[PDB]
Amino acid sequence: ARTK
Amino acid sequence: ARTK
Amino acid sequence: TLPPAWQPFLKDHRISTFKNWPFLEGCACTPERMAEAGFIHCPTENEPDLAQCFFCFYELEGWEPDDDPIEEHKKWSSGCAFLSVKKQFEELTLGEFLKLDRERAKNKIAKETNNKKKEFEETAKKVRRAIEQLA
Amino acid sequence: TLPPAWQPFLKDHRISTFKNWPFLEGCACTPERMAEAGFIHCPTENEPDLAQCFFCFYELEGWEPDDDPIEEHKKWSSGCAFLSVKKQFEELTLGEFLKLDRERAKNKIAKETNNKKKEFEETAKKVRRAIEQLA
Ligand SMILES: [Zn+2]
Ligand SMILES: [Zn+2]
Repeated sequence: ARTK
Repeated sequence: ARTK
Repeated sequence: TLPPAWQPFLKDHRISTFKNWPFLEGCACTPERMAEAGFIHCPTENEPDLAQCFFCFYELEGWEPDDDPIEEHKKWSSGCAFLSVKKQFEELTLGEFLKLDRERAKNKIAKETNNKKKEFEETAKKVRRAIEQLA
Repeated sequence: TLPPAWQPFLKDHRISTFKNWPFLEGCACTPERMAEAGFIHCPTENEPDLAQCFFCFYELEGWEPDDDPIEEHKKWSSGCAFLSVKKQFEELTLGEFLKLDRERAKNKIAKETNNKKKEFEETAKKVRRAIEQLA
């Protein structure tokens, strides 16, 4: 998962 | 003190 | 900051409820001592000295300087669960806290049923009386 | 019931937050493993996989069915206190819980501040460019  |  | 229905659980809030409470230093029932016992000031006209337990909602008036609010709470209503709370507040548990608030909401309900009963009986007495003068 | 600004604090509300979650049994990040990690489902058109920690407010998307919400959570915000909390909510002390809610509200503030900071920077650079063009 990746930061907005 | 007393009850109401 | 704390949610409003739950403030009464907080001693300083209860204390803060006493406005123009006549029993001040030297007295056994000080707002401080009242709070530590669970009462709240809810003064009216006929009864400016009126105090209510927040937990069991029991009500007491006719206060005198020497009165120990704890001992009056024990005497008048023995069954109130707050009296059993030995730990102050913030050392309590959320589980413990919410059981408490349940009994509180239960007790609230018992109370309004009781008042409802009383108004009912008052009205009855009125119609009764009113039938007699018509008999 | 329980004050509804404080519900994020309990898994049940957290899972309840996952209205439609792509991942499900067979996958490592289920709405339960997610909530258990402190995530909330805050879906939109542009990103309806978006999850956000209710404590530190870190947001993230592009979830993968084999990501485990907890390690995905340490490898992004490691300073989250919620991660340090190993005890069930109900077994939390009122002091512990209050300290927690404090830190939360702070983190909220820091997030909004970072936000205003960036917004301002952008506008700063726009205005500057314009005035440079005019040179
Ligand atoms: Zn009581
Ligand atoms: Zn977090």
